[PDB]
Amino acid sequence: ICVNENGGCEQYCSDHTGTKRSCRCHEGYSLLADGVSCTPTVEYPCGKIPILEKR
Amino acid sequence: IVGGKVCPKGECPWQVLLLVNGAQLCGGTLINTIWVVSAAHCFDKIKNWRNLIAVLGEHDLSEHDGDEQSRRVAQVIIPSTYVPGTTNHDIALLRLHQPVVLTDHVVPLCLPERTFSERTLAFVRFSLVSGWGQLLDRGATALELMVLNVPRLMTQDCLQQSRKVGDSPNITEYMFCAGYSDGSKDSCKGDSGGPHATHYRGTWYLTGIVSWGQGCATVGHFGVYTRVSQYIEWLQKLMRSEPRPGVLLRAPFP
Ligand SMILES: COc1cc([C@@H]2Nc3ccc(C(=N)N)cc3[C@H]3c4ccccc4C[C@H]32)c(-c2ccc(C(=O)O)cc2)cc1O
Ligand SMILES: [Ca+2]
Repeated sequence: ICVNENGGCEQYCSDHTGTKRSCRCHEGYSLLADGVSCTPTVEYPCGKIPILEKR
Repeated sequence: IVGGKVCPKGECPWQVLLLVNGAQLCGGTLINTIWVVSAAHCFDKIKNWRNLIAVLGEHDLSEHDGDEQSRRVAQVIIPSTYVPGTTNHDIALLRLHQPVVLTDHVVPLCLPERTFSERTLAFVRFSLVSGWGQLLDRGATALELMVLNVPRLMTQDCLQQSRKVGDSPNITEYMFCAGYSDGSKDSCKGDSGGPHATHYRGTWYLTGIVSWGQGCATVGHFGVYTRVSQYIEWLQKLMRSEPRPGVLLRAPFP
C-alpha cells in the first residue's frame, strides 16, 4: 500500500501483513485520528517555516 | 547560487554557514538542535579543527542583527568509503558543541525515513538549493543567502542530456543530478554542503547535499548532489552514539 501515493500518509508509511497500513510522523508531530495526518506537538517542528506558518 | 534569488530572511531557517578562522568554508543543514549535515569534501584541507564554527540564523553577512547563533563544531563524522579529493560518498555529520536554540529564524529541516525518501520524495520534481556561494561562475560570493528552485533528473537522463568532457567523475547511486543545462541556474562551489530541500504535503525534507559539478551553471551540465536517502540509517545510528575524543571521526559505511 505504501508504494502507491505514500499509502495516503502525510509523512511516513509502514506496510503490514495483508491490506494493513500504518502511517507515522517525524518526532515533534503526532498522528491524527484520520490515521494519515500529522500535526505539530512542539513550537518549532522540523520542516516548517515559522514566519510563513504564522501568516 | 547562480540564477536564483535572495531567500527572504527566515524562510531558509535550517541553512547553516560553516566558517574556519572566520572565513566562509561551506554550507550545511540543521536537522535537529545539535546535528548538522554537510559535505565531506568541505573538510579535506582543514588543519586547525578547533577553529571550525557553525552559524545558524544567518542571513546577511555584512551585519549582525541578533538572530545569528554560533557554535563550535565538536565532531565531524565522515563515511569510511569517502576518499578525500574525489566525489563519491560526499557527506559529513557534524555534532555541535552546544545545541542551538530553536527560534523563528533557527529551525531544523526534517531528515526523512529512507523508504519515504526513495518512494515519494525522489519523485517530487522541484526542490530548493541555497547558500552564500558564487552568484556567477568565477564571480563574487553572495552577501545575502540565496535560494534556487531546481528540477531533479533520473541519472540515465542526466548522462544522456549532459555534454561529454572526459575524465569526468561517474554519477553513482550515491548522487543525483538537478538543475538546468542551459547555463542559467545552478548551485556553485561555495554552496557546497548546503541543503537540497524537498517539499511534500506541507513539510520540507532533506534530500540532497550540494556536492559537485562541472564549473557553475555550465552549458551542457547539471549540478550533482549527494543522495541523502542512501545515508539515513548511517546518520541515525551515529546520532544515537556517544561523542568520542578528537574532532574528525571516520565511521564505517554502510
Ligand atoms: C566533490 O569534491 C569537491 C568539490 C568541489 C567543488 N564543488 C562544487 C559544488 C557544486 C557545483 C555545482 N556546479 N553545482 C560545482 C562544484 C565544483 C566546482 C566548481 C567550480 C570550480 C571547481 C569545482 C570543483 C567542485 C571542490 C572545490 C570547492 C571550492 C573551491 C574553491 O573555493 O576554489 C575549489 C574546489 C572540492 C572538492 O573536493
Ligand atoms: Ca548577519
